[PDB]
Amino acid sequence: WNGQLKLLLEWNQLDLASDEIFTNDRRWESADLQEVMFTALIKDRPKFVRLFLENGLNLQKFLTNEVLTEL
Amino acid sequence: DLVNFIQANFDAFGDIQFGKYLRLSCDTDSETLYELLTQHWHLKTPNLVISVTGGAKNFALKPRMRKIFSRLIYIAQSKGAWILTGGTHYGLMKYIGEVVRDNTISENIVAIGIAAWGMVSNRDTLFSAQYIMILDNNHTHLLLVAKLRNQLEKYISERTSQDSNYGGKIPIVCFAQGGGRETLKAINTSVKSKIPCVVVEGSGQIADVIASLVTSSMVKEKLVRFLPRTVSRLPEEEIESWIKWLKEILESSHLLTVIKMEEAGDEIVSNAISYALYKAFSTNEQDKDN
Amino acid sequence: WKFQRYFLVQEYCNRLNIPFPFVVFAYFYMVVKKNETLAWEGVMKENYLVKINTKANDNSEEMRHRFRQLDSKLNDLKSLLKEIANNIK
Repeated sequence: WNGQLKLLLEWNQLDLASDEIFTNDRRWESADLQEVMFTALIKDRPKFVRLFLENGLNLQKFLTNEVLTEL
Repeated sequence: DLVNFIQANFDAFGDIQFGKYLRLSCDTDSETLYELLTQHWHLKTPNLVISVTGGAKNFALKPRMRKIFSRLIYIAQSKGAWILTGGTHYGLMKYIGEVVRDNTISENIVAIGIAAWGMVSNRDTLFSAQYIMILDNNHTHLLLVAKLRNQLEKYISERTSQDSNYGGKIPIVCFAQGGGRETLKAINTSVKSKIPCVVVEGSGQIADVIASLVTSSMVKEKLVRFLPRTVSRLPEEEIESWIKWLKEILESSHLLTVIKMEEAGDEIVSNAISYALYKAFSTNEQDKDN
Repeated sequence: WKFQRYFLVQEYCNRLNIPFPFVVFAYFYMVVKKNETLAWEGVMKENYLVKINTKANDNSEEMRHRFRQLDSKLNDLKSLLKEIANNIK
């Protein structure tokens, strides 16, 4: 799941990612998003940020001291 | 006073305020439970809008689903209807709790949530023991113990009501959105009681399957298309059970109302619920010719 | 004018708020001696965002999407009819 999501994120593909990755057929779990979420903040792709926030991500949990320090 | 009665009716009850909570037994009679709840906790409800969602924590919040459920909560508040839900603090349940909080911040909404005692690990037995840490925080009358909820729903439907018209029977509509097996079983058992159920085909995989349905090969193809992983992981025995449950569901076509994807107007949930209740009242053959 | 009115009103409210001829006493005495709202704001923010979304969606361009869906359904029906005809023969 993680590699497929990363590949889809490499290009600006919103609807394809929503349909294929978050179809709900296979549970993805919210904690797994963190890594890719960080990349979305560096690639300057707000729509994937919206996807991650709407798909169960806890933004406050993501903004850990280490994460903010590095960012 | 009330606690003393509860001691004999049920002991081992914990009230938490940060939010009343109770310990439920299968042998517990729904009639006495409803009588006590009306006596001390809440008032008689003109309507009951139950929600069926997969017990799995994983969920997806689409904008259309969010708007639909916000409209549902608004309608429930306007009509003062009870809401029955699993209440495990995940996905749709968490969104419902947040919506209830937002509505109440801006005359009260009942969000009774029935869950399983075993499924939740933390124990905070009692007087008003309060603990933090699965359970939801925004629900008002969560209680811990499928069969119990159906029994309570049928008892409430049988109970006569002096208001809300509907032939002295409370609407008690059943609402089911999303994809799952337990939601299939809940819809089937609700249909067994003739309660009108409304479904949304926008997101729910099994909900979309049923919406598209309205033979065995067709059902298998639809569920494979909409549940590839579930179909592949599901055993051979479970396939026959699912097929029979869905076929029995399709037997009562009139009760099952569906929401169309084309509809995008503000008033969609109210129209669907009203149409379902009208179908149920007209086609029941009892006090329908009036 | 409204901006300057705010400035002057704040200036008057900020000082001792005493009549001019009787302010010396205040000077001498003072020298000698001397989240519900945020939740409501968030709810209104959500309502405002929903209103903006409704204003944007008021375009009413869904007719083309409905027509495309109807055309796809017609094509599927035609394919089913062709399959039935092939099965017959």
